[PDB]
This record gives sequence, structure tokens and C-alpha cells, in this order.
Amino acid sequence: KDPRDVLKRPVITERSADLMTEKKYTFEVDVRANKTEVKDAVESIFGVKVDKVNIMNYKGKSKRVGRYTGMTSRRRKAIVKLTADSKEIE
Amino acid sequence: MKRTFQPNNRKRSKVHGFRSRMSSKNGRLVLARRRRKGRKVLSA
Amino acid sequence: AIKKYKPTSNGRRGMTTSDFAEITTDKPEKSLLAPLHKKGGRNNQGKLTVRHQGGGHKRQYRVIDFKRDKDGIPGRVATVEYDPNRSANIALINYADGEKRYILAPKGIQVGTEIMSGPEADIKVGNALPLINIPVGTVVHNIELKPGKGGQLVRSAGTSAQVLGKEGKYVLVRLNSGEVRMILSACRASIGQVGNEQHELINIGKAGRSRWKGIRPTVRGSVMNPNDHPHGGGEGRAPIGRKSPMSPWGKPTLGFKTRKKKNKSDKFIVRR
RNA sequence: UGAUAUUGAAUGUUGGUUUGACCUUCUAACCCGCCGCCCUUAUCGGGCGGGGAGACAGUGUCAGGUGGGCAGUUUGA
RNA sequence: AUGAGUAGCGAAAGAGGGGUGAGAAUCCCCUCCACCGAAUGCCUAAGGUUUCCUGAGGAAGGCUCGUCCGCUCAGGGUUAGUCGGGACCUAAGCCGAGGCCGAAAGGCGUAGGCGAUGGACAACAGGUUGAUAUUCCUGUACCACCUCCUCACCAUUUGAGCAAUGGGGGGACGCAGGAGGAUAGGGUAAGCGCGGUAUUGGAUAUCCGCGUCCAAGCAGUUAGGCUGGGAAAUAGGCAAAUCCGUUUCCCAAAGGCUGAGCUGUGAUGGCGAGCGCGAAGUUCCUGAUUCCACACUGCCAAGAAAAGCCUCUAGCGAGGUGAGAGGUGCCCGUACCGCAAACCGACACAGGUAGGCGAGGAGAGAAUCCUAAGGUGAUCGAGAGAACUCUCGUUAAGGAACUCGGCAAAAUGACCCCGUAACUUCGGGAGAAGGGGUGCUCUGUUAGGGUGCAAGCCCGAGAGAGCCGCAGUGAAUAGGCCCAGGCGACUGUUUAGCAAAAACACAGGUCUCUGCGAAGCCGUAAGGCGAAGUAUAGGGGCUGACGCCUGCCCGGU
RNA sequence: UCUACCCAUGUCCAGGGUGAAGUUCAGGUAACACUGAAUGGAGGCCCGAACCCACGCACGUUGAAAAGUGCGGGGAUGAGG
Repeated sequence: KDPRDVLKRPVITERSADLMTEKKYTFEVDVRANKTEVKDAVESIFGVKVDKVNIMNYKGKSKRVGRYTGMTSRRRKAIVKLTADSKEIE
Repeated sequence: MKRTFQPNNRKRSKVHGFRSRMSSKNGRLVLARRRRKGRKVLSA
Repeated sequence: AIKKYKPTSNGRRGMTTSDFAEITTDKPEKSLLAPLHKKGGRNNQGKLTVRHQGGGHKRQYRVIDFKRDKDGIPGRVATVEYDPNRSANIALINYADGEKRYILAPKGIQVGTEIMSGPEADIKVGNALPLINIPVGTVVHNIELKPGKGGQLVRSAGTSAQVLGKEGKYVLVRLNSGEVRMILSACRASIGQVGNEQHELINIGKAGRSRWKGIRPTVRGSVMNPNDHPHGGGEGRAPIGRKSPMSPWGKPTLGFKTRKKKNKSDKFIVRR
């Protein structure tokens, strides 16, 4: 297992902008992972400490394309709160 | 008026559900019938 | 003894109860309680097998020493108590070893009275003995058919059984049914008419009270339909309409002796 | 309800040819929703020990009776 | 296609001005008006499953239109050690190793385990965005666990300390009634603060409007509630015992368990009328359906289990105990609707949908009328005001002649006083019937009561005088009554969707069966209900309170 | 998942009235019995909202509705919902 496999990608919204102003970043993650895994993942990757983590998981939006009405994939997004006396990220 | 169908997913899944159908012989036979036809939703 | 309520209302009209004067307390021993759950006449199979049952006040079982296996241990009565599970009352007694038990409640018994259950014991009330050591001309209850099994007999309220004689290994006994029987002699029994003595002398007064006792209504067969009962049917209120009164299951009721003919206890019994 | 197999050991009894039948008795069969111990922290069962009943009962096969409890059917033109 | 541009367009107040836009009764904003207000309001389940928010669009759906949305497109949005649920407990029931039965299939069932609707369990009060929030932010806390560490104490084999999957305690319980205590809440009654003193005649104060708070936790305290204690000995508590239990002695109030709430802190903050800033922020009265609390009393129909917790030893026991500091604390759900246009009813359906909160005046009251907080103006309209239909309101004189029938409608209706029959099971009948009075002002803040230290607030019988009206429970709501009879004693139950009854049931009576492996019943049987009962019980049949009675036939079945 | 019955656990029933048993007091009795007040608080008790049920009518009867609505109605601390 690897942290690189844990994390999936970030979330770029005005919300995420507002939050990275306040030092707490966000991500989206494989659905099975947990809070401690992602915490250590960040610490191991970016070399940065953590104050806390707050985690979520959304369902799959139904959609429509012609007759076809499948469902979007699920998502497990995770907000992490860096400490002060901690680095930022690109 | 009150009507027949008062939904409770628990009751649905505990009567018409997969564990239940697999519990009994006759419930297995359903799944057999309910496959070789080709039903996508073979049970609750 | 009993109370006779005044007729403030047509339901309360005619009602009688017990005074519960013999009672001493209002709370049992947790150590001896045990749970129950009603059954509604249903069985393991879920099917209903007996009618007229279900839906009463809940209860909590009072464990009983119907055996009196303890011997050579003088006990002392402590209390008399109500048991919803039976017509009679019970008596909490305490032995010198610190053990506590419930027993049935004879009449004329009081708190502080002492008890012994072993064969050498005395034949006064409350004590228990084998029929051998018991003499002729005694009033007895919680009689047991087999040693060690406990009483499967006169236990109910106001009841009593008389002793008549012996044949060595067996013993003649009269029973509250009026019936004579041979009983194995080593089998124990307890002395004295059972206490309450007036349970039969009650006007329940209304229907709700029987419902509280857990009795469901009883539908007569002459109003059912013929699919349901033989007596059922008939335009207008009608008589039986056949050779005998009959059960829902097609058997007669009046006089038709139901006991098995090839039964074995016929040897031990005498009359009825 | 009876015959028979499980279902044997005796003491007598009466029959015709030893024999079977009948009454009593016993126990080891069988049975126990009786007790104690172990399996086992178990109200199942199952092994031991006792105890109780006992060649009965129960069960299987056969037979008779009863049997609208139940079923299939008829009840003319 | 016809029917036919016909019926219908699904309860309920809208009007106007502005704006948008190609285009407006129908969309947005404003102002008025109107409806709900024990509900059409706030929370929240089940269920739905993106309907939520924002911005575009108006082909379809919307019973019309549509610039609009619970429609279409894009995007975004749901943050938990403490909430609810799992890593905790068990009921009913279910599964069920082995096992017991059984043509097979399978059924039953022990040990064991699942299983909430219950038990136990650590966090609240303020802000916060367009959408989340006792989850985020700010403050202050708490629970469990861990030691790289600091401190204090104790002890290493009588060796301090730990706590059994065992024992014991406790958890652990009904129904009703009623006093008490406290609190939410309410009143604005004072007092305080802010603002205004107006144009219709009048009013500087004797006036108007608005607001007049703050937890969890920590320390202390308490209304009160329960509970008798201490010392020895032990036929029991499957092995043991300092714990239980039992007995005997010495004391008789103390002790303990609790305890709603209250005081200080928390609070050198927050909130707050009102204008990113910010005043006063107390007292009095009333007062629960809520808490103390099933606490007390009474009653009988006699009122879950288990685990958490405490304790006992057994056992483990060479390092432990306690406090502090530092640190760790997972998974699921969290949007939104939730008497509704998202749920169940095929519909944006006059229906149904568990539970918590639930204001004010009058008021006994959650009734009822009008209003708050707050929410709605309801998915076709305007315009004439006819027959006819429906729902309503009035009616001359008469007054049930209508009629199968006083069906329907009308009438009565609240409170107080007087008075109240035949009959009776002596309880009732009975709110019988029948009569009479209710408004406002002054005596009067009354006689008096509650509170209060008092002042001061609440309640307010009665009479006297007087004033008005057709009319004084002036509106809404809240019995029509009587005489007699049949049937059934009664309260109850029933043909969901034609029939509510004289039918069923009922308590009571009677007959019969059944000696406990009962009997009966289910099942092929095992296994079960009966019953963890035992003839004063259980089953079956008939009859039906109560009172007086229940006659003759046993030939037939 | 409707509905009948049952099991287990929970929960709801505004307000008002009647006034039992018992207890005490007084009269009364040899004692009682009995009588009058106070307390007390029962009841398949009363009136009546929520809630539940459906008798009477009307309307609807190609409905707002595949069993309803409106006006009244019955029960409403017990066989309760």
C-alpha cells in the first residue's frame, strides 16, 4: 500500500480557495480509506504536520445522456486542517 | 385513506431479500428462474 | 375474608374480591423471581392450539420449591405473598443456612412459624414428609407422583387430600377430585390444606377483569358457520341439531370419557 | 379392539398330544417430560450409577368396528 | 373521427405601482388588504434519493400563460471522540455445531450467536455562508486510552498492586390520585435604557412604541427523598469468601446513597433595542401537561432481561497506585421535503402519515373568536348577476295539516341560585322536570383570600345605590325535554367498501371431561401450547346481570 | 409493509364534574346497627377537545376521492388508541 495510491486528486472550488486561505486544504480519496491513513499520507508526502481532519463521502449523482441514465461515481472528500508552524502546499 | 404499501426497506430486505432467498431451497430456485430469464434486478 | 363492592356502576355491580388480609408484604425476592412472556395459546410452530387465552397483565415467575429436598434444616416463615401465577398464595421462608425459598401457603399459617421437611420431622402444618412417615388421617398438598420430581398435585388453593392406608411400597390417597389412588410411598408431600380457601367465592363482576387475568372471549358454536363448527349454521337461532353436543373438532363432550383405555395408571387408581 | 415380531425366567392350573393356553411372580429386553455424577459454563441428548414400571406399553405388519372429522361423487326424464 | 371548442380546468382575497423582458393577470421588488395560528407554524422519524444552492433555458411537463420551478442543462453543496447507530447489553423472534425426528427435501432444538421499538453511555453557548453545522470557527469543558516524561506514595513472595467469561448487590421497572418544592414559559406590574411627543378635536410627562439575557463544566449548597446502624458465629450462595444471606448481641440518632434546582464562577466575554458600533439588561406577579419522581399514598389486574457499575474472593502478581504534562481517539449517517406539490394514494390528487415544542386576551380549557412569533395568499381568469342544481340567510298568519316516518332544519345550550317526581338493585333516576338572575358605573385597591418584611402585585363572593339599551353567557361554542312500551341487563365488538342491530361478547349459572408425559389441540414424528399450571385448575357445550323459578317424560337416538 | 389475532418494548389520552371504600369527629347503640359532617379518592363513572370509530342526512356518484367531504353524531383511564 502507498499514500500515493491513497490520495486521488484535489478539489478546486471557491470553497477550497476560501479554506486554503485558512490553512485547511481538501482532497478526494479512495472510498475505503480513513482519516488516519490520509493524515499520515499527507505527512509522508508533503512533509507537513496536521491539526485535524474532517472527512465526508458523497453519493453518485444520477445523470442522463439520450435514453441513457447512468449514475456518477461516488466520492470521499476529506478536509485537512494544517497546524500553524506548518508548511503550505503548491 | 390508508393503503397497502407502507414502505420499510428493512422489511423488504428481510423478506424479499437476498439472504432470505438464499436461506431456503425454494428461494434458490427463484434466483435460478430469475437469472435464466435474465432479470437485472434478481432480488431486493 | 372477601370484599363486596357497592354498585356504583353496572360493571362494579356484583363484584367481590379478597381482602388480602393474610398478605404481609407487597414486593417479592429478586433472587427467586424469574421472567415470563405470554404465549396467546400459540406453540413452537406459531399455530394456535388452545383458545380463549391471551392478552393479560404481565407477570414475573416466582420460583418454588415443590420438592422440599432440603432436610434437617429448620426454616422460619418470613412473609406471605401474592402470586399472580396461581390461585394460592405463597410463603417466603428463610433457613438457618441463609438460603431463602418460596413455598405454597397453607391455611392457619403465620409468620415466625418454623418448618422442617425431613422424614423425622413433625406432622404439623407446613412441614413436608414422605407418605410412610406420614400417618393416616392427614390433610396434605403438593403431593408428588415420583420421588425428586416435586409436587404435581393438590397445589391449588383451598385444596386438600386425605390419606387412607398403605400397601407397603405404595400408599392409598384421596384427592380433591374425590378420587382414590395408589402413590409410591417414598414420595414426599406437605401437610395442610392450602391457604386461600375462598378464591372460588368471587364474582369477577365484569369482562375487563377476566381480560386482565388473560382470558379471551369464548364464542359459542351455535352461532358460527358450518365450516367452523358443527353446531354452526341454521336459519335463525337453532338447537344443536344432531345426536350429541360436539366439539369444534367433531368429538362429543357430554359424558364421553376421554381417558385412554389402555393407560397404565389404571392399575394404581381405584375409583373416582 | 384383537393376532403376530420385538419378547425371556420361573411356580402353578388345566387340554390333547412333549405341548401350547391361562393366572401369579421375577429380571436382563423395552420405556421414564424421576434423582445424582461426567461429557458441560447447557432444563437438548448420552454415558455411568440408582430408582420406578415391565414382556405390559410403544412401534411395525395384518384384521374387525366406529368414523361427514375429511375427500371424491351421485341425486332421471 | 364523433361527441365539441362541449364538460372540466381539483376547496380558500386579492389590488395597485415599479422592474425585467421580444412578449406579462400569472415572474421579481414595494405597499396595503386577507387566511392559519394544539396550525397551514418550529424540530424530527420512516420513506424518498439531489428534489437543496447558484447561473443559464423555456421543446416537453405545469390542467392556462410564463421571462418562472420540486422541469432541462451545467457547476457546487452534506465536515462529529461527546448527536443517532456500530467496535456495549439483552427481550420477542430468528439462525443453529453436535444432537432428536423424518421417503428425500427438510422440521425441531441445546450450547452459542444475531436481534431495538427498550437499558447503559463523555458538550454547550454564540457566530458563520448561497446552500452544512450541538459536525465548521471562537471560547470554555468532559470521557476512554497511552507513556519518550515530571512529581507524591506503596512493594517486591504476607509480595504492593490488578480484577474472573464465577458468586453477590444494584441495574430493575405497574396503574391511578393528590399535596409540596423548583423551573421552562408568560405578564408587562413596577423600575431602568433608547426613540418620539405627533397635526383630525385634544394631551408634556400623568402619553406612545421597542427592549429589559446568558448555558455545559468546576466549587459550594439545598427542597426533599429514601435507608436503621455497629461486633461476633455461620449446614447455603455449584470451587473458595472480609462480599451476600441467616442468627445472636450493643446502640439509636447519626451516617451513607442520593438529589430537581439554587449561589458564585464560567462572564475583562457573548447576546442585545437600535444603528461595521452598541444603552439598560433588575425586581414583583403568575406558573406548568415539564423535573425532583413512580418520590409518597392507595389499589389490584401484582407490574422484562442482560450488560454496563460496585464488591467478593478465586486467580495474576515484579513493579505498581495516584496526580500532573504531553499525546491518540476509527466506520456509517449528517444536504433537502417530512399533515407535504419531494412519502403512501396512477396525478403538483379536498384523503392517510408515529413522535417532541406549542404563545397572548376573554377563557375551566390545546375548546371557540381575534391576534403574536412565524408562515401563506393555493397554477386559469374577467363579466353578466337568468332558469336550474348545490351550500347558506331571512320570512307574514298558521303552526307537523307535509310525511312511511317531525327525515332535514329550527328550537334548547354557558355560569349562579331555588327546586327537582314515578321507580329503584337504594348506587341512581338527575344537568330530571321546572322557575329565576347575568351588562356598565360608583360605594371599593372591598368582606376577604395568596404572595410579600412591609409597601406593592395577583384572585374577587356578595350586597347597596344608580345608567343605558328591543335585547346584557348581548358575537362563535357549549343538552331539547317529557310519558309509555317491546328487545337486549349494562361498558364494549361486528359484515374494511350497503346492514350497528334485538346479532356477537360479557360477568354470572349449569352440564360434562381430565390424576398430570393430564385432558384437548398442532404436527407424519420428534417437539410443543396447555403450563414453567395441577380438579377453588385447565378444556369443551348450552344459557346469559340481577330477582322468583326452571314442571312431565329415559319409550327412541 | 393492508387487514384479523398474538408476542416483546415504547408512547398518547386538553380541561371540568360526580363522589365510593376506608379513616376521623359528632349523634346514636349495652355493643352495635344506624344517622350527619370532614378527609379520602375509586369507577370497563359523567360532560367534553386531541385521538379513534362511523348513525342521520345532504352532496358527490366519467367524482377533489376506485368508499370521501360538509353539517351534526358515539366512545373518549380502559375489554383503550
